[PDB]
Amino acid sequence: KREAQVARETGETKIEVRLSLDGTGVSDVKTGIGFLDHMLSALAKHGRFDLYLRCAGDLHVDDHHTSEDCAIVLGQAFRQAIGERKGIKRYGSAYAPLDESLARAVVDISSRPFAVIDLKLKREKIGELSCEMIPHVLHSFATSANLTLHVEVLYGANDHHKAESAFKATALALREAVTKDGPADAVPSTKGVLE
Amino acid sequence: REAQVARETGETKIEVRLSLDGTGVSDVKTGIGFLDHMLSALAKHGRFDLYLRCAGDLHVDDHHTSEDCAIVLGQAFRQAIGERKGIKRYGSAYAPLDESLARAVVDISSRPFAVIDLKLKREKIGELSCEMIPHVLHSFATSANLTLHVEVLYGANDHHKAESAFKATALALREAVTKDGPADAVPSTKGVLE
Amino acid sequence: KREAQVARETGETKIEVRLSLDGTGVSDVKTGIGFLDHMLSALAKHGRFDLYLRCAGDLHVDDHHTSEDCAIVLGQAFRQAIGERKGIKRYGSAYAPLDESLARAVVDISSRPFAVIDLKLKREKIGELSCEMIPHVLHSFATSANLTLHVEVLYGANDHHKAESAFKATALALREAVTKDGPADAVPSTKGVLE
Amino acid sequence: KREAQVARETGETKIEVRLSLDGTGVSDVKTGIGFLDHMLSALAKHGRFDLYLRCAGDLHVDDHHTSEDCAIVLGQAFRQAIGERKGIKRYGSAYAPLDESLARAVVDISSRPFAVIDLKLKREKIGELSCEMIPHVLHSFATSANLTLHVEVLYGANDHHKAESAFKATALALREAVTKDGPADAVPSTKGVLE
Amino acid sequence: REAQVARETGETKIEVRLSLDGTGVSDVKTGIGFLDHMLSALAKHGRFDLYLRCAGDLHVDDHHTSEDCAIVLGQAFRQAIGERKGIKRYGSAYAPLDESLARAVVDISSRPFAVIDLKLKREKIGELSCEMIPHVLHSFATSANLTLHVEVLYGANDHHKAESAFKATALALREAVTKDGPADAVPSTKGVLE
Amino acid sequence: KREAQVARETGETKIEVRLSLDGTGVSDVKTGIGFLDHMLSALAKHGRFDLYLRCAGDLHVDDHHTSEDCAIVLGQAFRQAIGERKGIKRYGSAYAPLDESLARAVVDISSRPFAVIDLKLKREKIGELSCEMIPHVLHSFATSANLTLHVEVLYGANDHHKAESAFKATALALREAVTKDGPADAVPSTKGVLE
Ligand SMILES: O=P(O)(O)C[C@H](O)Cn1cncn1
Ligand SMILES: O=P(O)(O)C[C@H](O)Cn1cncn1
Ligand SMILES: O=P(O)(O)C[C@H](O)Cn1cncn1
Ligand SMILES: O=P(O)(O)C[C@H](O)Cn1cncn1
Ligand SMILES: O=P(O)(O)C[C@H](O)Cn1cncn1
Ligand SMILES: O=P(O)(O)C[C@H](O)Cn1cncn1
Ligand SMILES: [Mg+2]
Ligand SMILES: [Mn+2]
Ligand SMILES: [Mn+2]
Ligand SMILES: [Mn+2]
Ligand SMILES: [Mn+2]
Ligand SMILES: [Mn+2]
Ligand SMILES: [Mn+2]
Ligand SMILES: [Mn+2]
Ligand SMILES: [Mn+2]
Ligand SMILES: [Mn+2]
Ligand SMILES: [Mn+2]
Ligand SMILES: [Mn+2]
Ligand SMILES: [Mn+2]
Repeated sequence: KREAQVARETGETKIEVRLSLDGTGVSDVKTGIGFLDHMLSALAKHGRFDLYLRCAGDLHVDDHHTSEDCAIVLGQAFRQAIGERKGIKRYGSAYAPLDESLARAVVDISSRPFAVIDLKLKREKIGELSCEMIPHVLHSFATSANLTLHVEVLYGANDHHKAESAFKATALALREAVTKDGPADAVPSTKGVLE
Repeated sequence: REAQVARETGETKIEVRLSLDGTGVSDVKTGIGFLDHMLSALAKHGRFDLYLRCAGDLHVDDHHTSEDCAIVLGQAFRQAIGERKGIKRYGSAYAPLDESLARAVVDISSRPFAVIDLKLKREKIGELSCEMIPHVLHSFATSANLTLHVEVLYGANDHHKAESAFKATALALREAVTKDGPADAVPSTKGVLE
Repeated sequence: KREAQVARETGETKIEVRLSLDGTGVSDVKTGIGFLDHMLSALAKHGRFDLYLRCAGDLHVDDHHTSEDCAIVLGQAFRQAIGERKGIKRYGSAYAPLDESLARAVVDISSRPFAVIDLKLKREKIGELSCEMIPHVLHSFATSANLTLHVEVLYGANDHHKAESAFKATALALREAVTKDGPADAVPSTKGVLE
Repeated sequence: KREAQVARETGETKIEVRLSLDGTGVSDVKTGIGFLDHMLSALAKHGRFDLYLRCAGDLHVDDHHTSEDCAIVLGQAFRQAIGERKGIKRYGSAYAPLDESLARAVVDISSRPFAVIDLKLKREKIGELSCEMIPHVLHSFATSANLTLHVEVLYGANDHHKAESAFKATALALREAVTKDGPADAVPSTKGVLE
Repeated sequence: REAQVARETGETKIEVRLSLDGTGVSDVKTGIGFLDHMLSALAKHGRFDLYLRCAGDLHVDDHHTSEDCAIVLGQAFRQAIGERKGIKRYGSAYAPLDESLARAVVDISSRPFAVIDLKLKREKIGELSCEMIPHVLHSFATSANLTLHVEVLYGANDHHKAESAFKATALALREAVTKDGPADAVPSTKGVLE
Repeated sequence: KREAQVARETGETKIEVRLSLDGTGVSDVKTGIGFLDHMLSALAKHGRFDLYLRCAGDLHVDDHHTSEDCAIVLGQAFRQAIGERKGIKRYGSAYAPLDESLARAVVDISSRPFAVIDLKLKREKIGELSCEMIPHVLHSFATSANLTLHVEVLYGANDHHKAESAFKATALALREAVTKDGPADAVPSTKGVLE
């Protein structure tokens, strides 16, 4: 019932996403970048979202337009799947480790696009995904989802652990934030409106 | 789980009605608009129902009003919980507002204590002095007879910092007073929460 | 009910534990060290675990082999009680204070033994339990339980408050992580296996 | 005969290892990552182990799951091959240089999984093996082998020399630790048990 | 290669029997359990057989007991070696215990000397004062008439540090006293090891 | 028998060396510099080498050409005495103290000439051997022996003790490295060649 399909095409990328918020965690993601597929796969699995994604992008240039545009379209789908912002918890937070790494994510379904991202990534790339694109993906996702997202890797020593723990924490926090809670028609805001 | 408290001194005359198992509605008139907004947010995100009126000595400053509102609110919270059994006891939450992020942690401990760190930079937000904001939280915690930790981890806008703090506090309080497990269990290894 | 009984003996210690994860918080714990007893009693109480433990140890040497071996056996019991790692939340986190002290624990039922522990204890002992054994207990528990455990005392000033807040937080995080959630046969991992 | 065959399958990797502790140094290792194959070949050669390894892994993501899971299975095979922990030296240590680099490894067949690893690598990758995975390999090996491993690169200027000197030292130290020494049934522990 | 030594003062009364070519068995009763554990580890990992009893002045503190036990143990070790010929002379080893790592280096030199650095942080381990731990190793080396270097390179648990140090010492002593090469050869360019 | 003789003459020095690797520690060394004789005598004794050496050198200039050329000739002799690099341990390491001084030596019979030497000598001369010539002797030995040598004085306070502990440690490491071990035809390298 809470789902969305979004298609988007530019000169750089051509993307389709299908998203169900009330899923079982199944993913079929092919961005053209394996490590990004793994991160979005983790996001779906731990968020209990169902996610289908295809991207034909300009990887001959670099991984940037693909990664950013996948995040944009994912964010748009999440926004649409949420629907009217009523009857939900609105706020979610979670910690997820991976071995020595620990990450925290905090989500506010605010209708104010904003993100604060600090992943402490040390390397240049994880597989074929540039580390600089990893915060960019979370920022672009948050702004297109029209929500407020804070993600911090508190510490760690392995960048795959850092990134993955961040996606896992993000997934758990998003899941909590969009959970139905209390009266179905209550807007969870003192101003009575979440656009 | 509702309580009504009335309290009058030479500085302030206050009435509060608080229900723990509400829908978030509030009617809060402290005399200070920003404080009203903070307690409205507390009620909204705690799913508490809160009525509050204060006739206070604002011609002096905002201090006695804000503190006493916190004192009476805390007394009402303590009373509304009633016997400290069958509840989660511990709650914690994060709430942002844009660039600011706050955490609140609550222990329904019967030991009044607060650790508050809001990183507010300004002198006032509207007519509420920034120094009164941690004082409100501390006074609330002590009169509620509980342990409260509130940290603004970072931010750049004092309205965002303060409001994120009240939202996080609301969420943690809601969790801590949630009924969970056997109704008669005291959630303490010492068997007593006074 | 998810329960386990474990008996272990070496030349240093002879220990028996019985643990139920789906308990009411009852404990009957006698390790030979009162403060360790109190910490394990707080663990069971706030975890809603039921815990029986006896240790006949070598306290004439010091508190080390007793404390460590109690953690090993408790960890083994926890691992065995969880049984097949399916149908559970897998991730838990919690904060617990005690007056001026605040602790955070994060749990990942990962089948990867790992612990990151930072308790900020200033004393040599609390009662008859050496402070250096308190992180060792958490690390040994985590590794024998085959899970990932992160425990941090953020701040405080009383070592009994710090240690107890740590065990309380740990309890609450373990309780969340082992809570049944979603389809009973789902393995909460993108790799489909948690051994 | 001190030998083992171990197989392991997840959604990320499918691996088989065959190992003899009392070998001549022969290796047939194909992880999918040439530099890792070279390190493991070195380990077998200088440890006088015989090692066969095959991994079908998710290298399209990155080198992490392959490398980690190869180390996990290798460690498990080591644990099994040692068998009952009696009649062996238990402790091993060795230094190995490669030109300007010098490494030390220390092994304790302890039945307590722990590793302390400090390789001082400066690069992002050596061949297709990410440098961050090299400590992760040694740590995962040690924990799966249920032993205590300390490896330090003391100094050096070339990461291939640093990593290779570390595997060489590890090989020599492991060879020493599992060498039969003294009465066949003596347990090398004051507590009389090494599980 | 066995020796028996008995020593009595107004502080302590000690008997030791030590065999170098043992299986690692021990019966050590110093009156201090953690010291017993360390000397048991020493015997076990050195493949020495060690008997020790001490009736000491533990009402004062652990010092005279611990020191005199090390003194007598060292004297026994010196005597058990006998004429310093046909041995390796030099020994070294590392031993960890979990996060801690120690190194010991032995030279059967007939020059009493020790360099000890265990990085212990606590005041006591059980009833053995941490400051007595290096003193034990030093007093052992001087009475054994040898050169001993023991370093805890790093660690975080003092029982692990001390225990790793005794294990490494044991392994190094075992190597140093191992028979190797012609039985009459003195392992010194000066042709004498007194 | 693993023995060699080398005779070498330049306008600066005239040297004859005879070396046996499988000796009893006997030496007869006359370099012209007593302290250097004492160091090479210690090396022979603790390596269980037999060594004869005579140098007629330009001591009226300084100790340099003598000390370096003795090291060169000795290294050449060591290389010839080893012969085919097969059937040996290849790697050796050792610590030797002398009173307050402690030194570590590590040897790799690598066929790659390289030395890393750090003796921490404070004086100008020990007897008639200039302190700067002591690391020069070790480096020139290693490079002429065609092997990798690392020697460190970890600490100390007496330069005779530091130097002598260094030569003792070197001797012990060299003895271990050239010890016969395993099949006599095996080449102890993954590349199958030690030239
Ligand atoms: O978070 P909201 O939109 O529910 C209500 C806030 O009062 C709005 N706000 C935005 N900046 C400061 N306050
Ligand atoms: O948190 P409680 O009151 O349930 C039990 C604690 O053991 C009491 N305590 C308070 N300071 C130290 N311990
Ligand atoms: O957390 P898991 O085992 O469910 C899946 C991870 O992808 C495995 N992993 C372990 N290190 C890096 N990734
Ligand atoms: O190393 P072991 O297990 O042979 C004997 C040790 O006494 C056990 N131990 C583990 N931590 C402190 N001691
Ligand atoms: O180690 P030794 O006694 O075999 C021979 C040394 O040369 C003696 N010495 C002691 N200080 C300096 N040299
Ligand atoms: O140490 P070797 O020559 O047995 C084999 C090495 O792989 C060769 N090498 C030299 N530099 C890097 N590797
Ligand atoms: Mg010749
Ligand atoms: Mn961009
Ligand atoms: Mn992964
Ligand atoms: Mn006041
Ligand atoms: Mn506002
Ligand atoms: Mn221990
Ligand atoms: Mn307590
Ligand atoms: Mn990993
Ligand atoms: Mn190489
Ligand atoms: Mn003394
Ligand atoms: Mn011990
Ligand atoms: Mn020169
Ligand atoms: Mn000398």
